[PDB]
Amino acid sequence: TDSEKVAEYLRRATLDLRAARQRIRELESDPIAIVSMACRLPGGVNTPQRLWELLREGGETLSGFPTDRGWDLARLHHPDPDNPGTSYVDKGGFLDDAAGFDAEFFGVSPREAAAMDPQQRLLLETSWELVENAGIDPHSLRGTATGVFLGVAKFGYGEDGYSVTGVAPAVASGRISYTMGLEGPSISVDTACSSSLVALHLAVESLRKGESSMAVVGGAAVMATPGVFVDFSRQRALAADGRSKAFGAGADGFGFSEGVTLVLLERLSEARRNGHEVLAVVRGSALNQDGASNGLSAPSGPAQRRVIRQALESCGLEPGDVDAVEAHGTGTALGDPIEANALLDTYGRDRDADRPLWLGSVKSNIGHTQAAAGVTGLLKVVLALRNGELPATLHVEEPTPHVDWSSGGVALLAGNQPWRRGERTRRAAVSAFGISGTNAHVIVEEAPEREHRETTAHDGRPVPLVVSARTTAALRAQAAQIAELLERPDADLAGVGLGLATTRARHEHRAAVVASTREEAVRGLREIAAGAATADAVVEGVTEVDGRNVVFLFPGQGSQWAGMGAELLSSSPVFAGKIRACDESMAPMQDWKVSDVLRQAPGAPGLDRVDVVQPVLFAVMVSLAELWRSYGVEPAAVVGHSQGEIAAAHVAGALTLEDAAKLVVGRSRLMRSLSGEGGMAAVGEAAVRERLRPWQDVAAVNGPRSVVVSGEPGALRAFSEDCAAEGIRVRDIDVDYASHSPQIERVREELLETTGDIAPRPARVTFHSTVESRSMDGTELDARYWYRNLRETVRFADAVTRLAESGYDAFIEVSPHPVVVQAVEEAVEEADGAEDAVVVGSLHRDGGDLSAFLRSMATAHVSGVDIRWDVALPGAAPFALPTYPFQRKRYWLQP
Amino acid sequence: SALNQDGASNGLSAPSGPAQRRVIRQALESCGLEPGDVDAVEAHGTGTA
Amino acid sequence: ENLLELVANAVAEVLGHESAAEINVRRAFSELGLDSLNAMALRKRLSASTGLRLPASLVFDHPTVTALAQHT
Repeated sequence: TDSEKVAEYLRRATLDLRAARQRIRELESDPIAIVSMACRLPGGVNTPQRLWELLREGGETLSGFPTDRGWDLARLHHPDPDNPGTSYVDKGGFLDDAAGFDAEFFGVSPREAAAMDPQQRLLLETSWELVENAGIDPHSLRGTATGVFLGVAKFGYGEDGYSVTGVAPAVASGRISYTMGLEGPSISVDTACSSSLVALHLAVESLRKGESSMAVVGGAAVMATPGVFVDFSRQRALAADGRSKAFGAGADGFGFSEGVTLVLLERLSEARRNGHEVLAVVRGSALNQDGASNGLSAPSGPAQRRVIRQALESCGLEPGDVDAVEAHGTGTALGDPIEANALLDTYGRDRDADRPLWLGSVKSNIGHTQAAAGVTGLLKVVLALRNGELPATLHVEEPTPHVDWSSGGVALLAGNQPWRRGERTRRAAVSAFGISGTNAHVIVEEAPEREHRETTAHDGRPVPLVVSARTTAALRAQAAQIAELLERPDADLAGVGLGLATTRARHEHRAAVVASTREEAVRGLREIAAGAATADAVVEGVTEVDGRNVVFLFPGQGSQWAGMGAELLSSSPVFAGKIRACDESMAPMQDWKVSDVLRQAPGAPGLDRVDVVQPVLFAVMVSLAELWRSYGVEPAAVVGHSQGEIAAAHVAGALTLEDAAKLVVGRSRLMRSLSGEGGMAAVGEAAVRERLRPWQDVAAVNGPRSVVVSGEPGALRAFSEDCAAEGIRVRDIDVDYASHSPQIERVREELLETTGDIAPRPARVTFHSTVESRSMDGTELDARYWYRNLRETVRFADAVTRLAESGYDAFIEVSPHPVVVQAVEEAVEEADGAEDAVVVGSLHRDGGDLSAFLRSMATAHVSGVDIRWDVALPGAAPFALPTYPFQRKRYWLQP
Repeated sequence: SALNQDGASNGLSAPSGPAQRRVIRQALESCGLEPGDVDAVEAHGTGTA
Repeated sequence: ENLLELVANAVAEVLGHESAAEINVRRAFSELGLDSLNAMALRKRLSASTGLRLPASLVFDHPTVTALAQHT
């Protein structure tokens, strides 16, 4: 239509214009969410501990020139400021321990670990902690497109072998991406005290260009050699009593010691889509240069005003929308008045009327911290957003009289001010000014509010508690912390094995516990590092292959338990669904219902007639498989025998449910005509073969000593008694029948006419059988095959041994039965295969329930095979997580 | 232009080919030119490996 | 089986370890920490001790220490 295609074109044009403008807006500006943080400040770990706790009051400057390092004392310190090779002021904080490292955890030789700058070791530890404290499993980041944009300076070297010593103190240490396996750009910048800040800027651009998904931004220092403390002492810049005073009556400019800080940034939309946690938003930054000033190292006010206005313009905001500013303190006699005047000129000029611009500085409480200073300021501001309080330390009362402190709306943060949420969305700003002459400004904003959640659990509902990643750490010892890191004052659930970041793939060691009452971890599992346990699975896996091949067994005929459990029928929905489906399929041919017999309801038939025993077991077995497959365990080579051949075929997909059910019932009914006419014998093959010669009457070979031979009527009982006069492990035999024996006869061909109705299909995975010691194939099954199954001998142990050395290997014989009956009992070490045999069981013969199945799965989770534990916990939320222990001294070549 | 990291491959040195493949592809696709217009390539090669 | 201790102490010496016994027998060489010509140093140590040849493919033949039965 002439009047319609034009309208369609107009609509397409309008939609494209809207999309293009939205894309332009996204490209030129885009909020960036901060996901996680990690820090290592001198005296204590990170986040709360070394923060909202210490920042409430302050302190620091513990002095104590370190003694662990070489650092010849009694010579650096001298009262004379003009002494040639000494330095005054012996105060100044320092890290508690800088020579600590784990080495073996990250896979580095101790020789190479010794020749390694402490900055790299601390950076590795802090990066792992940062990734951990984000709800993201570190092992899943492999192969992604995350990059590192950090800033690090070279602080001294070892003045005292085929490699290293030219690569460890190489400044450009992007080996974090090497160990973790990242693919984003790796950059190490250096722009003096502001380096971290400008580093951050670069990351933002990449996050807006689509070349990286997440970014890691931070800085570090170690102050290995005395170094600076001497040199600046010769410049008369550093002053005694090194407590730096910002905007007060002192002038020190104290060069405080080391500190490591890292943060993780991601685009806000991606964070919302994936479902991470957002703490604060970055929405603008600016960088510039002081230009031609009155000296190489001298601040310039006009440059600071220009950069502040540029940042405000880039954010698209107004100067009156910022409530608190963190200043580049660096308490000296000249920088503070200049910074105060610049702030008054740019943020002043009738700010509100009554609202003053609060001003503070972290360095007045923690020290300069060298290159990682600026990012450290962030670590303050964000916490102020998460606690509704401004941590105003500012340990100085009398303000600087040089600057016109009064007659303005910029009030120094003398005490403490409430910072509660509500109207007028909170915003803050940080700034940094380097020695070289580069200035940076950044604006941050509070995160949007989305916190509703729900409450669940508190029922019985047994919950797995797979260990907090017993890992490559020393195969021992570290279990200790995992034993004690799980101390619950008042909480519940806390799914650790869930997608929660703590996963760590349980690198090699692994362990498990299943309960619903209390902790019980301080029990045997705790002392498992030096003792044993009672009812908890302990594994020494080596993750030979992370994903093992899977095979199932399906032989029954002897389980005959007293009711195949009922609590799992009521609790597990998939089991009940499969049971009901099988009952419906078998309903229109026989009157009995498998569910009624299973529940042991009144009127149910006894477990004596075969016509009930044989089908019911079948109806159970397939269902068990449906449970296992429901947990991500996909078999490949089901090899079950006897009456379970048909069950394996159904699992293999070669048969339909109703066809298998009708075959089972017909076979049982036709066999029922024979009773009290046969019986096998349970035991050396050659011995019984040569001994049974005087009798004209073999059934199955379950092993070297578990061969089941075909027998005869009660004369076989006399022969068994004669053998019981000897040893030869004479045992008993089950209900009378003569299967796998020529004594069947009777109907014979009558079976083929009655049982021939099938439409066999190609096997989905594999249908390896025991009658023929080779893999079968689909559409090759006929009534004659099942006739010979009941007539010919069973070759089970030989088939198992053949499969043991087969290509799939994987020793994952599961045997999903209501009984153990695992007569194989390994018997695979003499099969030229590997040694990591699993041969796990299934639902317990007597104590079988949902908890028993969970215990069996945990005992299966040993070695390599993996399951998805999240299925067992429908509806939950991650809680919290600690980190990895056990550093050791390396001393970094003191002599 | 384009940038990437080789990632976990053998030791710290001795880069991996797939990383170079990906960086070449990204550099070509950034401008939007099919890989049939370049007439000469500057190589970064030094001795062994 | 007697040369397992020889292999373990040679590995500890070439890797800078001092215990010569706290090495996971069933573990890959990369996880334990190894580089380029450390393999040839280990080969030289074995040749000095065992006197066998240097196929140079033993590292990739069996990274696990427990599979060091190829001697003699």
